[PDB]
Amino acid sequence: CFTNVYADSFVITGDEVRQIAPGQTGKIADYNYKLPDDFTGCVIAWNSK
Amino acid sequence: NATTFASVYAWNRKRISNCVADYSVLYNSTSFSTFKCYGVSPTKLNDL
Ligand SMILES: *[C@@H]1O[C@H](CO)[C@@H](O)[C@H](O)[C@H]1NC(C)=O
Ligand SMILES: *[C@@H]1O[C@H](CO)[C@@H](O)[C@H](O)[C@H]1NC(C)=O
Repeated sequence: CFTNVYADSFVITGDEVRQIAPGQTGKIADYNYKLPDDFTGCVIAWNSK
Repeated sequence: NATTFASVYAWNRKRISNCVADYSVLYNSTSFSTFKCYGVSPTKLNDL
């Protein structure tokens, strides 16, 4: 059971989904989203063509 | 960004001497499906 939860929904291309990990670099992880170091959560992604 | 690359069996090593390594230039130029670093972290490549 969790005391607080957040969502953080967006849309990127399929080659950039790897950049939504904590210690990643790239166009998205540098200028767009930037997950933290001590994340404590799950990352969910799915094709939506 | 070259016309032809080498074959996997003739893989053509080349060296990169004095220059500044700024991977930012390729952000809209190319999209990388794999980028995995060993012995170094990708967030420290700017400070090395
Ligand atoms: C970058 O990519 C976009 C999308 O294709 C393009 O419109 C633009 O001309 C490219 N170059 C620069 C400098 O933004
Ligand atoms: C990459 O190669 C193409 C060849 O079609 C060229 O037009 C372009 O200027 C080169 N550089 C970049 C950053 O796309």
